[PDB]
Amino acid sequence: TKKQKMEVTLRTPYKEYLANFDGFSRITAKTNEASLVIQNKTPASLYVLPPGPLKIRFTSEVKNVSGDFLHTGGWVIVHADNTCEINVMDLFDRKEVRADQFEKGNIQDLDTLAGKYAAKSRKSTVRLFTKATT
Amino acid sequence: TREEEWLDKRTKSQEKVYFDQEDRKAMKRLLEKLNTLEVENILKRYHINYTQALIDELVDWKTG
Amino acid sequence: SRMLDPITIGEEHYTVARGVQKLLQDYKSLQDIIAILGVDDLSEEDKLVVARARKVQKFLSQPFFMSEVFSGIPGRFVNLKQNIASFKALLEGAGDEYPESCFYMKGDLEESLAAGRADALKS
Amino acid sequence: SRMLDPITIGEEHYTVARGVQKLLQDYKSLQDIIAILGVDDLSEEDKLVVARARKVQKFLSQPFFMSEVFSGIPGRFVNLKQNIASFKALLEGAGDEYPESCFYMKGDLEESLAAGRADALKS
Amino acid sequence: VSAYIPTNVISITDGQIFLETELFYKGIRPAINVGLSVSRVGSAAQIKAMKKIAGNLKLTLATYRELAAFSQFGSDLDAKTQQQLNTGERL
Amino acid sequence: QFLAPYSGCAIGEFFRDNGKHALIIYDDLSKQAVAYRQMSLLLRRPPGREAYPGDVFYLHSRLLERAAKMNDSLGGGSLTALPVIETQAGDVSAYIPTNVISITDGQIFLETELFYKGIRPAINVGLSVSRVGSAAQIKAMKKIAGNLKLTLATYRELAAFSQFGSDLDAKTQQQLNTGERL
Amino acid sequence: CIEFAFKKAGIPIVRNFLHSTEGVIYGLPQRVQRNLAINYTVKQYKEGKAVSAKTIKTLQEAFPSKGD
Amino acid sequence: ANLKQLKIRMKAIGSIKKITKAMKMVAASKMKAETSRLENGRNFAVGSVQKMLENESYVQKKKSTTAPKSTLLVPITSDKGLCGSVNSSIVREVKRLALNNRSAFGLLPVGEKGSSGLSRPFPDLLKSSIVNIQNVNFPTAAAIAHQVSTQGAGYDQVTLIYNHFKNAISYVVKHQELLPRAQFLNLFKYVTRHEAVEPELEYSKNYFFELYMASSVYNALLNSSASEQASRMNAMENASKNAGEILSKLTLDYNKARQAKITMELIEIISGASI
Ligand SMILES: Nc1ncnc2c1ncn2[C@@H]1O[C@H](COP(=O)(O)OP(=O)(O)O)[C@@H](O)[C@H]1O
Repeated sequence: TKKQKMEVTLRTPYKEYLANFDGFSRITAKTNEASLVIQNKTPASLYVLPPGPLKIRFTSEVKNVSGDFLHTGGWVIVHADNTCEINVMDLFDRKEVRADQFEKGNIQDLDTLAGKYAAKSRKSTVRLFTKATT
Repeated sequence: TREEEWLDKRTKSQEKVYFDQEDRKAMKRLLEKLNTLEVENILKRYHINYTQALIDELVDWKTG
Repeated sequence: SRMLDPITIGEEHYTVARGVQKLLQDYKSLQDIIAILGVDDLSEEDKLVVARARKVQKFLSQPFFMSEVFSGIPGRFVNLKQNIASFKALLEGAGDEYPESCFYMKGDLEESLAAGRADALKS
Repeated sequence: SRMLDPITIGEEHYTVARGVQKLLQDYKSLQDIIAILGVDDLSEEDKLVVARARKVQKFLSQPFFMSEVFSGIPGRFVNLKQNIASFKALLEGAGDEYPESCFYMKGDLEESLAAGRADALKS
Repeated sequence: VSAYIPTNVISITDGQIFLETELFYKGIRPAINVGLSVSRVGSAAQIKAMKKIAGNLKLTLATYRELAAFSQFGSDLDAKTQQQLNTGERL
Repeated sequence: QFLAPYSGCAIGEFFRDNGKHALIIYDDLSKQAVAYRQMSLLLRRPPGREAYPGDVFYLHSRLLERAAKMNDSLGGGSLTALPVIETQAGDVSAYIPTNVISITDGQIFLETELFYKGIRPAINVGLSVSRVGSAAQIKAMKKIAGNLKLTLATYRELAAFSQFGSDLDAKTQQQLNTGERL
Repeated sequence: CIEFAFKKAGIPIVRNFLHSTEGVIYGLPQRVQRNLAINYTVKQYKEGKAVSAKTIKTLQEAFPSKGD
Repeated sequence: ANLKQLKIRMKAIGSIKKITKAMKMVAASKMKAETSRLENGRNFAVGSVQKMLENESYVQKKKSTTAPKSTLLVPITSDKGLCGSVNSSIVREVKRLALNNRSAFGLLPVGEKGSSGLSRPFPDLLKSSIVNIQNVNFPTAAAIAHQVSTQGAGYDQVTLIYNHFKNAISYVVKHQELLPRAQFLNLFKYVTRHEAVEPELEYSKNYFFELYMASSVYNALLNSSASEQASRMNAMENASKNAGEILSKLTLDYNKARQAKITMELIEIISGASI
């Protein structure tokens, strides 16, 4: 019928970071069209986040997490009971970005209709990550 | 009641299967590495595929 | 052999001798685990041990003149120099590339390599 | 038994006899590994031999009239024609679906099916 | 065969034919164990048409006895091994 | 062949009685018992286990028991014995081996498999034991010897998993590696 | 573009993230690099008909597409 | 009784027990790693799509409720042999469910033992399988989920058979039921409570389908992989146990034969010495 203030769940296939958390105050991410902001009482909605940055504010500092991450891609669902879950392929902190190590053998692509979008996305993420470091 | 023979056969059997495949790869690798008569020419002119056996008979037919 | 002493015979001869003995001894212990798990489940280090061990074991076979009637291959004589040099090369991995089939009933390592190349052009 | 030969007795009796001997003989060659580890890891074809071997082994037992006091069950007299027909259908895979317990101390193959079928009905 | 009398007789005769009880009941009749049987005369007695075919026969049967174990292992079988396994079964 | 051990033993007692230290080595001691057994059978004496005489045990006792450490009163001399025995199938359950082992203090068991593996000397520390132990060693060896024995003892127990080095967890493969160094 | 990559081409979302990270796999820590790995085998199942090894995982190997 | 033969057979059992005991150690070591990976990846996005779909009231009103006549079975088994009875259990259950009614299941197996064991009983039914998995990870599980998606179009339902790792020593077979792609899209279009405008519905419906399918596949592999190491360790323990019992029994017969040997030889010497 209804749920308390809010609960957020950030999970990754290889590790679970927040099974359920209530201290966070706001979430902001970048979708294909534009950047969105999910917080308490956010209505029901689905989202699909490309490999962009994910920033989340914490009222109380959480150990081992910085609050600023760059995900490789994930799904987001805001259930009817005022609950949002973030599931990404993988997660890491900006401090471990190790920039300038890109294009190390995977530059070659195939000239096809699918390879076109493949290169298109790869270039889009490179320009994104470079900006995310700033 | 002979378990020692069971292990012995299992050893020879599996080892043979494993190295038998390796023998194939070994031949292909060494062959590729090594890669890099009157009757022979006359037949090539007619662009006819000739086997080694046929070449032998023709040579024998002339000498015989 | 009582003559198997590094002082009596050349140190190189003694070294190659023990190298083969240790290789075969190690391969024998692997037979137990290979029976249940197989050669695939072994490590890269053990695989090379079993590989060279089999080639050396089969290479020990030598056809002699008295065995022609049974096998049908003419006998062959191997010198001491060619003998030590042949096994010494196998211990270093000179023949690890070629199949283990050619290292069977051969006199010298060169004869095995020539037979290996002949089988290639044949197929 | 010297009487066991294709020419003296009917050829069918000879085939059924070797069928059971070959079945149990193959199963006997695997009892060693079956003891160390179960039959789950055993191959499918070999599992079928083991499974059917248990059925035949249990069916061999039958109660005797003189031993009726020991076991407490009435003896059974199996005719030759029923004997051959009983094992012939069992080797073909007639009563393989029923549990091996229904063949324990039975006179004829049809008797075991009645017990095996009843065991399937109650459950 | 490690007993006193059998050991002596084996050393006196040239060849010996070992009979196995297992092979007999598995349908292999004559139950002959080719792995142990041997003859000093060898091919010296066989006819020309026999020596040629006899030589290859021994090698084929030798391999089949080795692959017998892998049959239980199963879970895979190479194209050639299936042929050698079947070919030996025919012999 | 039966008198030679006693003959040499008497020569060692000379040094022992005079206070000097001597070392006597009986090579192929087992052959002595065979020589004595031969004389027993040819004399038609009642044969015992493995055709050996009833006093085959006593034969070796009176011999080895003469090698001892005399006190300072007689001179302080000593006589060390090192009899050799050849086991047919490496089974110490035979008649003569059990006798010589029961008479001697300890036995250094040599394995043929270890020799093939390249462990020269092929000494099997598992069966090899010394009754005197650290009492004989010098004060410097006692300490390092104690720790060394324990390390090898644990390695032999873990040796059953030597082939599985990387598969096993940490803190165990290291012990395996350490034993290999020893 | 994640939307048109699927509409005008049969590129699933997962394959897109793979191609996305493909150019930055080296930039990411080794922890993530070991995660981005696909290696298995597909057999068309007769006794020995076919044995396919799926290791590319970016082209029409693991996630086929219309463009390929 | 020919002590030389008995002592050789005792040596063989000793080695088997040794190697059998060692495999148990590796079985426990790998089980720890799998459980560590399972505990970290478990319940990852599982039931998420199922939950929101249930929250969609309008979807339930327009939900197409029918019984799927043709379904696809994808059993999950281990590829390495001598792993325990987990593989036998899965192949046994699918055999029952399949032998009952034929031509109503595709039976796309997973795992060498699963496919090989079901090849002979069900020929011409299973056409392809997946084996020789180097490692378990979501990208791979998606590739498998994608393959099943391509093969699921022909069948009205899809279900996965795998071992559930409930305890280190208790593994119970568990099977999930997943609807195909065609049924999912027609059901997903009804979604109206949870807005999807950042990516349009035409794209979101196909994307979240992968998440719905890969999530189940990825979770199943972990449960089965953990059960493999668990059942393997237990199997080696029972095997090493039985190996020791038999080895001890032969030791008694060896000693008994040893006494008879000394007795036989000793009487021969006495018989010759008597005359
Ligand atoms: N070099 C050989 N290669 C293959 N088979 C052999 C070879 N030598 C002997 N055989 C076989 O060994 C058997 C002879 O054994 P033999 O030398 O007489 O032993 P023994 O010394 O006890 O009499 C023959 O049947 C022969 O076919």
